[PDB]
Amino acid sequence: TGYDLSNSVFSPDGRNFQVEYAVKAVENGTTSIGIKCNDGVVFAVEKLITSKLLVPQKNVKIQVVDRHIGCVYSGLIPDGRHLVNRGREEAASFKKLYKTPIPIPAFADRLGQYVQAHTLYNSVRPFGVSTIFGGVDKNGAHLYMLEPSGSYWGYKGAATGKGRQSAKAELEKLVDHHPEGLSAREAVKQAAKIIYLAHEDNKEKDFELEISWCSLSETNGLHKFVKGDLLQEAIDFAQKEIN
Amino acid sequence: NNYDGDTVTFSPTGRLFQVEYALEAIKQGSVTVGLRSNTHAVLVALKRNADELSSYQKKIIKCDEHMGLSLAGLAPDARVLSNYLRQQCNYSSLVFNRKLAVERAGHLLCDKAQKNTQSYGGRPYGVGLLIIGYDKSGAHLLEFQPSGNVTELYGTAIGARSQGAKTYLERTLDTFIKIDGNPDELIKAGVEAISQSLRDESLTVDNLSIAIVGKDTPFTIYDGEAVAKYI
Amino acid sequence: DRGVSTFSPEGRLFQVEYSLEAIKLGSTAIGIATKEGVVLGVEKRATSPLLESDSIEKIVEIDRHIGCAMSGLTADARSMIEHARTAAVTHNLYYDEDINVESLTQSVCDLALRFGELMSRPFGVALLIAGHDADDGYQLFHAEPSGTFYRYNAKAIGSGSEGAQAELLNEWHSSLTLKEAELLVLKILKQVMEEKLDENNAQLSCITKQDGFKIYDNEKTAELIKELKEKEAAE
Amino acid sequence: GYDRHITIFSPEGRLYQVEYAFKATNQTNINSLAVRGKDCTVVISQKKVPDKLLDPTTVSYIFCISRTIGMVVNGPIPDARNAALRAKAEAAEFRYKYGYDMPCDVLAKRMANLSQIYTQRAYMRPLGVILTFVSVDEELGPSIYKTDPAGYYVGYKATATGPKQQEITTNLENHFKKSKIDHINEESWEKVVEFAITHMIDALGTEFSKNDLEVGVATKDKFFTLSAENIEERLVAIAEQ
Amino acid sequence: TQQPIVTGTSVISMKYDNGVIIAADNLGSYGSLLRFNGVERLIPVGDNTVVGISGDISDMQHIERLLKDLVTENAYDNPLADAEEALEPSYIFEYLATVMYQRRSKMNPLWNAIIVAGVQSNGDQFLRYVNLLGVTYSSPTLATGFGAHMANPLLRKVVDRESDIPKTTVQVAEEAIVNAMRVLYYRDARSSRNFSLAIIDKNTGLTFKKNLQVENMKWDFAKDIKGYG
Amino acid sequence: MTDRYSFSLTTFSPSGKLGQIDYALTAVKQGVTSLGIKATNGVVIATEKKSSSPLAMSETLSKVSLLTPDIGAVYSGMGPDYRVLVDKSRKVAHTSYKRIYGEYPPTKLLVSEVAKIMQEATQSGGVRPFGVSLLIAGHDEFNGFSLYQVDPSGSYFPWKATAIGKGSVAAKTFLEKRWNDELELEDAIHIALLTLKESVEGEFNGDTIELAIIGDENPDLLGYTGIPTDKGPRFRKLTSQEINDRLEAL
Amino acid sequence: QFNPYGDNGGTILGIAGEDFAVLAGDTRNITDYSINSRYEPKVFDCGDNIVMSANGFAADGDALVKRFKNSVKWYHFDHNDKKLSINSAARNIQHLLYGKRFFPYYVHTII
Amino acid sequence: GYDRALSIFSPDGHIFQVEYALEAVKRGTCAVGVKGKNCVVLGCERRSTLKLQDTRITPSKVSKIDSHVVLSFSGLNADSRILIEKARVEAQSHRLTLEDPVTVEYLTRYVAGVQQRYTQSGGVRPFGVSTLIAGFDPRDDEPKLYQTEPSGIYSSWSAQTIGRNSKTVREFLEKNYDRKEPPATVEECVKLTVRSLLEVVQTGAKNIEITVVKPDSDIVALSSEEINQYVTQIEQEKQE
Amino acid sequence: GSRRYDSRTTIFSPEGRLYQVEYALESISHAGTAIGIMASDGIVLAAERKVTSTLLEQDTSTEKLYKLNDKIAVAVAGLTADAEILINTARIHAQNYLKTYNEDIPVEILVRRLSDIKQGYTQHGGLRPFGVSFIYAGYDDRYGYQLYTSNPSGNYTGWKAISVGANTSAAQTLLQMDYKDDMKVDDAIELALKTLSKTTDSSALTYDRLEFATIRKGANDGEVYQKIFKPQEIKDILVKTGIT
Ligand SMILES: [Cl-]
Ligand SMILES: [Mg+2]
Repeated sequence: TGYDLSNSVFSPDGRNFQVEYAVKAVENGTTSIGIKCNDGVVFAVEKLITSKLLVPQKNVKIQVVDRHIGCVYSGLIPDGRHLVNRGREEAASFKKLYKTPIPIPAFADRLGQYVQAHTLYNSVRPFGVSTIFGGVDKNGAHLYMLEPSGSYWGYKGAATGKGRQSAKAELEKLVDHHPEGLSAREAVKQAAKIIYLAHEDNKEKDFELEISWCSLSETNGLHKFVKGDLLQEAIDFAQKEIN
Repeated sequence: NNYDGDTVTFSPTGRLFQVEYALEAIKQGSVTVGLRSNTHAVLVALKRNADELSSYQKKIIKCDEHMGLSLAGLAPDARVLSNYLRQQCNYSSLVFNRKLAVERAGHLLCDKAQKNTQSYGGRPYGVGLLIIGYDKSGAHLLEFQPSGNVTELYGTAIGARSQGAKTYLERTLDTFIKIDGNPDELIKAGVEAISQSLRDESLTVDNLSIAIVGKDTPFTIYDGEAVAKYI
Repeated sequence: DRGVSTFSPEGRLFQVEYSLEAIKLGSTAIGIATKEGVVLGVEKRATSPLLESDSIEKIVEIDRHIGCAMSGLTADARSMIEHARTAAVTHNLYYDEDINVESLTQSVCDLALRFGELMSRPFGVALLIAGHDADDGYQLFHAEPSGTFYRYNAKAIGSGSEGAQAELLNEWHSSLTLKEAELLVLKILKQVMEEKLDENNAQLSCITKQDGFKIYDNEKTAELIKELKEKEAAE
Repeated sequence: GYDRHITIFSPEGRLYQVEYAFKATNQTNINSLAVRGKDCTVVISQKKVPDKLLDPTTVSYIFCISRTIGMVVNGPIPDARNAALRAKAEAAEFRYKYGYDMPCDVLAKRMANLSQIYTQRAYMRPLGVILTFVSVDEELGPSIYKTDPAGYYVGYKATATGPKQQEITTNLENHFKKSKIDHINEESWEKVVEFAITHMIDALGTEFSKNDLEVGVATKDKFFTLSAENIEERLVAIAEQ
Repeated sequence: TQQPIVTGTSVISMKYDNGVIIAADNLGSYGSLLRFNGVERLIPVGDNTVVGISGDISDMQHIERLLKDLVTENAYDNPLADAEEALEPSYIFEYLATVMYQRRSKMNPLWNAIIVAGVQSNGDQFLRYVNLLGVTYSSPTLATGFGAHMANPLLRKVVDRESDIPKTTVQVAEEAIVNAMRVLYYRDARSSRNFSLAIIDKNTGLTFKKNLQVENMKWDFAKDIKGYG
Repeated sequence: MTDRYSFSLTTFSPSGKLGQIDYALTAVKQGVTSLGIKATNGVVIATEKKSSSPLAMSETLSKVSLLTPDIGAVYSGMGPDYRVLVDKSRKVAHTSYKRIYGEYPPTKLLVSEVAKIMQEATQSGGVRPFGVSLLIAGHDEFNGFSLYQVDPSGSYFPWKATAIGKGSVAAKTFLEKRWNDELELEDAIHIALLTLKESVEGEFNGDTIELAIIGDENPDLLGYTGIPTDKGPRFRKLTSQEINDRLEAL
Repeated sequence: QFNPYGDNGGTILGIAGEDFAVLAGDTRNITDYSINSRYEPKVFDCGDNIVMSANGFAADGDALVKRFKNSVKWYHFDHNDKKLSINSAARNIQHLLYGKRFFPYYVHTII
Repeated sequence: GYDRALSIFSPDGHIFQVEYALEAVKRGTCAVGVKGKNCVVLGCERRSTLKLQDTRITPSKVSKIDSHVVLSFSGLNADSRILIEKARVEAQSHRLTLEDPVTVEYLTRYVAGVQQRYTQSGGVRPFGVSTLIAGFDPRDDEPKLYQTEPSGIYSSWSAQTIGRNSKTVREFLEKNYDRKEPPATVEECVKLTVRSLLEVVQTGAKNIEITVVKPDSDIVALSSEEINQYVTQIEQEKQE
Repeated sequence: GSRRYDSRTTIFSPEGRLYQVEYALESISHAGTAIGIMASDGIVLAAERKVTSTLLEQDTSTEKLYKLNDKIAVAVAGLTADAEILINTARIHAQNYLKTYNEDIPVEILVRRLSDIKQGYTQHGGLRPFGVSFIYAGYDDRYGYQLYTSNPSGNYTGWKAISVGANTSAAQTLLQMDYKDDMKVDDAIELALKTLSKTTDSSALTYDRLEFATIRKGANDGEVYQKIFKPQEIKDILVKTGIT
C-alpha cells in the first residue's frame, strides 16, 4: 500500500487513487446540470443558501468563456474558476491565431488535456471539479462533461454533484420522450424542474436557482443568463411540478 | 492523517487537510464584523493585545479610496493579500482610469489563493478577510476564505466566537439594510453586532477598530478616541 | 519527511512554533520605552572566562535614530540587521529623511515568512527594535520569526522573559524617567541572570532624540550598577 | 517499498509502475484488431456507449493522426488523447523539417522512445495506453506498428489488443498458418474490413450491430473512419454468405 | 522601428450640446496608390464609444482586435456588463493610451493617430486624442493629419471654446463635419469621396452612418481657367 | 509541474552496494543471451530474436545495430533502453567526434562515450540506471579489431570473446575451450553459432538468429564509386540465407 | 527612422512666497505650427499640498506626473498615512527621472 | 536545482544538522590559539595513525589567508578548503576596493557569515568545521584571536581550543592563562601553547605543529627540532 | 510530492559523519588494491586487476592506471566509470592551466581541484558522491616527486608510500616495515610487488592480474618519463624480482 498517497502513481489495479479521491470532492458539491436542445444548450445549478445574510442573485456560479461558451461545475469552486481562466486563455489564443471563435470540441480537448496534465506528476493535485460546458459553433450545438481524470465525452444531457443520480434519471426520461428534440425555452423550464427535483438530496437548507443558455434562435449563439420574467416563469413551472 | 503532509494530497473522502488546517487559524483569530446598507458599508474589528504593556494588533487595512478589508488569522498573509489588492486596484486605475469593482477584487483574491492549494512546495494562506467597498453598483461586503471561496453578503463575521455576531445580523437583516444616509446608526448596529461575540472583556477605547466607506465617504479607519463616541 | 511550510492541526506553522522554542533558549534581552527615551539591555552570557566579552555584540545600531537587541540564534540576526540597515539608508536616499521606526520594523518582518522549498527555514532569533521619529515619538517593537510585530511600552525576550515581563508589568508607568528606566532594566536583568550581574556580562544602551543611538561604556554601566545596589539597600 | 511507486528497479529487476500501466490499458474493457490487405490496412475496435445521456458520435478510441496515419488506442481516454495530440504534433513537425510525410513505423518509434523516457525518468508517469499505428506506407506498403507503456514496439502482420486479445490473436495465427502469406489476399478494402469483423465475431463469440463497432481504414495517401451506415453495409454483406 | 505601408488619412470630430460626432474616409493608401477603397476606420465599442483611427492600417486592424478582446474580457464574471459595469469611453481611451505609450517606449510604435469619441454614464461628452508617441490631449474639436490643418479651423468657428458647446445643436455640428470632409476631399491628395460618420448622443444613443459621399461640389469655375499666366 | 526530482535515486547502502545498479544487472541477467567473438581478421556478434508473438514481424525489431560504418552493437536486458542508447550513441559519434575530426571514432572511444551516458543515469537526479549490458564490436585503423562489454554502472572491459544475459555462465565456459589467437572469421562465426545453440530452446535458424560481423571493407555497400580512399563499411549484418548455409556445415 | 520624442511647447512658472507658493502654466498644447488644444491642463494637484508640472514632451510629462501621484499614494500605504513633505517629494522625483537616465523623460519638471 | 531544506528546526527548537556539524568538529584533530602581549600562536595536533606520510607536500593545518592573517581549523578537511578559498578571495577583494587589508574581525565576520548562510540555504548542509582566525590589523600591534563555528556565531578569545579533547586543553588554559599578565614574549606564548597540547597529544614528536604570527606580516612555522626543544624543556621541569 | 523519495545524500549523522561518504568508502574497500611508493629517483604505481578471465584482452585493457598528463598519473580504486568522469575533468584542468600560464600544472594544484569537486558532491546538489579513491603519482620542479591520495569526502593527503582499495590495513603495515627514505626505484618496484603478493586474495600473483607504472627521471638527462608497463614487461619484472 501507499499507492494512494501520491498523484500519478498506478496502483496494482492500474488505478490512480488520487484522481478517484478528487471525484469524492465533486460528489460532495452542489448539483449542476446541462441540457442539449434543438439549436443550443442550457446550463443550470443549485446554489445552497447557507444563511439569510447571502445577497440574493449576487454570488454567480455559471461562467462564460469567450462569448459563445458556458461553463458550470460541481465540487471545489476555486478549482473550477482556475480551469475556466485557463479555458479563457486557450480560447483567446485560438481566436488570435485562427480568427474564428474556438469550436466546442476543440475547446473541450483544450480543457481535457490541461486536466489530464494534472494527473501526470506528483507535484500537482488533480482538479476537484467535474465541469459541464458547451455552446454553439459553426457545426451546431455541443454539450460536454469533463471529469478530474481529464476524461470527457459529448452528452445529450449531463449532471454532476450530490444529486446527480436523481438528475440523470430525469434527463434520461427527456431523451426517451423527445427523440425529435427539445426547444431552448422548454429546456430552460425542464432545467429548473430537474434542479428542484435534485434538491431532495440537499433538502436541509433552501436554495437559489441559477440558469443560463446559448441558443441560435433565442440568443444569437451567444451565452446569456436567464433573468427576470423568464427566470420566474421557470421557477413557477418547477414549483408546480414538485407539488 | 496520512494525507495532511502537504497541500497536493486529497484524502480518501476528497478533503484537503492543509487547507482545513489553514481555515483553523482563522477561528483562533480575533473577531471582526462586516455589514452594509445601500449607501454605506462598515467594518468593525475587535483588536487583540499580547499583554497590558503591548499595543493592540491592527485588524483593518485600506486598499484604495473606495475599498479596504479587515483580517482574522495570520497577519503577514493579510499583508501579502492586501498588497496584491492594492496593486490590482492600482493597475485598474492607471491602465483603465477605472475603479476596481469589489466583485472583481473578490475573483482575483480567489484565484491567487487557489494556486497555493494545487501546487507542491507552497502552502495555503492562513487568513480570512472581510472586504468592504463602494463602487458603480453601490455598497458591497465580501468574505474571503483561504480555500479560495469568496462570498458576497449583506453582513457577516469571522474569527473566534463569530457565530454570535452572525446570528444577530441574521435577525437584524431587515433593519440595518434600511439604514441609508445615516453612518452613525449603521456603525451602532455593527458595534451592537460585535458585542454578541464578547465574553469577559468589553469594548474599550484602544480595543475597538471601525472602518467605513460609502456614497460620499472615502474608506477611513477610526481608532483611539475617535471610537469613544460608539462605546 | 514533511513540508517546511506545513500547518499543524491547530492552525500554526510547525517551523515557526519550533523557532520560538530556540528563542526561549537564548540569552535575555529587555527594552523599556519612556517619554525621555528608550533603553535596551542584554545578557551577554559568555560560555568561558577566556572569551573576551566585549566582542559579544547582541546590541546593534541600525541607524542613528534606531537601535536593536537580539535573543536566540544570534548568527541568524546578521542578515536581518544587514537588511534593516540597507532599508533605513535606502529610504533616506529615496526620501531625504529618517524612516519611521514602524516602517523599518515592517521591512524586517517581511523577511520572516520567506522560507520554503528563498531561505530553507525561519529565523531562530527575536529582535527588540527601539527608536524615535517625529510622528510617533519614542517606540519599542518586538519582531518575531512569525512575521508579527507588536509595539510595547516595555518588553523582555529570551530565557528569563516571563519572569521579567511580570516584573515589567508592575514597575512600568507613563511618567518614568530615562535614569529610572536604566536602573529598572539592570534590576530585572540581575533578577533573571544565572551569573552575578556586572559591567562585563551585561550591556546597556539607549536611544534619545538629541544624541541618537548609543551603546553604554562598561565604566558608565558600572556606575549605574553601583547606584542600583545602594538604592535597594536603602529600604 | 517506494520502488513500486516510481519507475526505479525492484530487487527482481522489474518496473512495477510499468506493469501496472499495462493493467490500466484494459480499464475500458474494449478489444481492438488490426489486419493488412494487398493495398490497405484495416483496424476495428469495439464501441460501447453504456449511458443513454451520452452523445454516441463523440465516443471514439480511433484517431486520425495525419492524412496517411491512423491510431487506435487501448486504455483510458485522457491518456489516449494525450498520446493522440502528441502524435499529431510530431507528425506535422516531421513533415515541416524533413519535407516528406512521417512513416507509420517512424512515428511508432518516436512515441515508443517518449514512452521509454517515462519508464526511466521518475517525475513522469507512464501513459496507461497501448497505441496501434496503421497506414499504407509509400516504401513498406501496408503497415501495423504497436507501442506499449514499456516503450516496446514492433511491426505486425496482424495484431489484437484488449482483455480478450489472446482469443483474437490465436484465431488470426491459425488463419495465417493455413494461407502461408503475410496478409489478406484481397483487392478491395471493403472485403478486408469484412474479414476483420468476421474473425473478431468468431474469436469473441459475439454478434455486432452497426453501433457496437468502430472501423478505421488506411489506403494509399489517406486514412479514414467508417460511419455507422458504412459499417451496416459491411455487416449485411457478412450475414448474406 | 518601422515605416507605415498601407495608410488611412484624416479623422475629424467635435462636441455638441448633447454628444459627439466623429468621421473618417474609407480609403487605404499604398503610398500615392489609392489601393483599397472599402476600409472602415471608425470602430464602435459597445453603444457609447467610437474609436477613429488614422495611419498604418495593419496596426489599425491589430487595435481593432484588441478592442474586440477588451469587450469579451469585460463581460467575464460581470453580471452588470451591459449596465453599470459596461465599458466607458474613458476606460477604452486610457487603455489605448497606455498601449501606445508602452509601444513607443519599446521603440516599436503602433503607427497611428487615434480619436476616441463617446458619451459617459453621467451624460458627459468624451473626446480625446492619442498617437504613436503616446501624446494625449482633449479639445472641443479634434482632428488628425490633414484634418488638423483644414478641418479644425472650420470646426472651431462653430465651437470656439467650452461655452459654445451647449449652444451647438446636432444639426449644426453634423453640417460642419460634412463640410469639413468636402474641403478635405478638395485638398488632400490621399483622401476619398466615400466616408463614414458616427454620432454618439446621450438621448438617442449611437447612430452609425456608412457609405456617405461628398456632394454639392464646386468645379464649374475650372472651365474659365486657361494656361498658367 | 517542473522536474522536482533533482536528487539521486541511486545511493550507497550501508554495505557499500549501489542497489539500483545491482538491480539493473539482475534485469540484464533475465535478458536473452547475446555474445561476441573476436577473430584475427574480424569480429562476430550474435543473439536470439526472441519474438514476443508469431504475428509480430521480428525483422522490424533490430537487436544488432550499426553505430558507425565500422562499429556494431548488441545487447541483453531491456530492449527499449537499448534502442534509446543506440540513438544517443549514433548522435554522440557525430557531435563529439566526426564533426570535429572529420572521421568516425575508434571503437574504444565511442564505447567510452556510451559508458559516460550510462554512468550519468547512475548519478544524475531523478533517473534510474539503464537496464542493459551492451556488447560493442568494431574496427579502426590504429587499434585494429576490438570487442567491448558495457554494463549499467558505465564500466567497460575489452574481450577476446564473451557472453551476457540468460545463459552467459555456460556460454563463457564454452567459448574458453574453443577460442585461440589463430581463429579466422569463418571459424569464429562457426563457434558463435555452436555457442548460441545451447541457450536457444525452440527454433534455431536464420529467421530466429540475428548475427553481424565486423570484417573486410564492403565497397558494394558504400553506395558510390570514385574516391579510392573510401572502400566501404566493415560492419555487415548477415542475411537469413547466409546463416542457414553455415548451419548445414555445423 | 522612428523618433520617440516630440515637442508640445508650453511654458510654466513657479514662484515661492514667504508663506505661499504659486505654480502657473499656459494651457496651450501644440505640435510644430498647429494647435492641438487651447485648454489642456498642465499643472496638477498631486495631493499632500503639492503641485507639479512636467513641461516639454507631453507624453513623458503625463507619464511622470502619473507615476509621482502613484508614489504619493504608496507613500501613504507604506508609512502610515504620513504627509509627504516637499523636500521628500523632490528627492523621490529625482529617482523617478534618473531611473530613465539612458532613455530620459524629455521634460523640465517644477513642483 | 536541488532545493531541499536540510537544516530545519525540531520540536525542542534545535537545528540538528548544525548540531551534528559540531560533532564532526569534535572528531577533528585538536587546534589551539593563544595570544601573548605582542604575538599570537596557533598550535595544531597531527594524529600519528598516519606514518609513511610525506610531510613536505601534505596539506598543512594552518593556512595563510593574507600575509597578516592565518586560519586553522578542526573538523572536515575538505570543508575547510572551501572556507579558506572564499576567505582568501575576499581578502584580495577587500584590498582591491577599500585599498587596505582586512581586519582580523572583518575576515572572521565574513567566514562566519558564510557558515551561517549554509545553515538556512536550500539544498546545502552546514560546514563541519570550526575555525581559529588570528593575526594583526594593519598598522596595529594589538593581537587578535577569533573563533567561528558551524552555526555562524563568532567571538574574540584571549585563548581558545577546538576539536577532540578540547574540553581538557580549555580546562588547562582557564587555570594557566592570566588576563592581567599574558605571555609577554614569543617564547612564553609558544611554551604555554605546547604545554596545553601535551595534555592531549601523546608523543611530542611530529604530532605538534606550531605557527607564530607577529605584527607587520611576520609569520613563521616552527620546525620539528625547534618544537622538540620546547617538549624537552617542559618535561625536565615537570620531573620535580 | 517528490520529497518522499529523497534519500538526502548530503546530511550529517548524529555522530557528525557523512553517511554516503562512509558507505562509498566501504565500496572502495572491496576494489582491487592499488599501491604507490615514492623513491628519491622516481615513483612506482602498482595495482591489482580484479578476478580476471583468460578471455579478457589484457594488452588493450586499462582499469587501474591512467595518464593525466606527461608528468602526472593516477591509480584508481572503486567504480571505474566514476573515475573516468573525474579523470577527464582533471585532464582538462591540467590543459587549462598549461594554456593560461604556459607551464605544466603543479601536482598539488591538480589534486586540490579534483578533491574540491568531490567535496561539492558531499555538501550540495543532493547527488550521490563519486565512489572512487585515487593515488596521484606526479612530478613538478617545485616539490619534485610526489604521492597523494584522495577519497569520496574530498580530503587529500601526501604520502611516501600508500595503498588504497582492499586490505589497506595489512598493506600499509608491510610498507611501513620495509620502506626507507634513501630507497631507489628498482627497490620500490620490488617492495610494491612483494606487498601485493602477500595481501592479494588470489592464490598467486601473475602478470595478467597486474597493472604497473613508473615515473622516472630515468629519461635521457633533465626530464621525466612515464612508463605504463606492457603485459610481457610485467611478466619479466615478476621473474626478475623472484615472484614467479
Ligand atoms: Cl526520439
Ligand atoms: Mg516515471
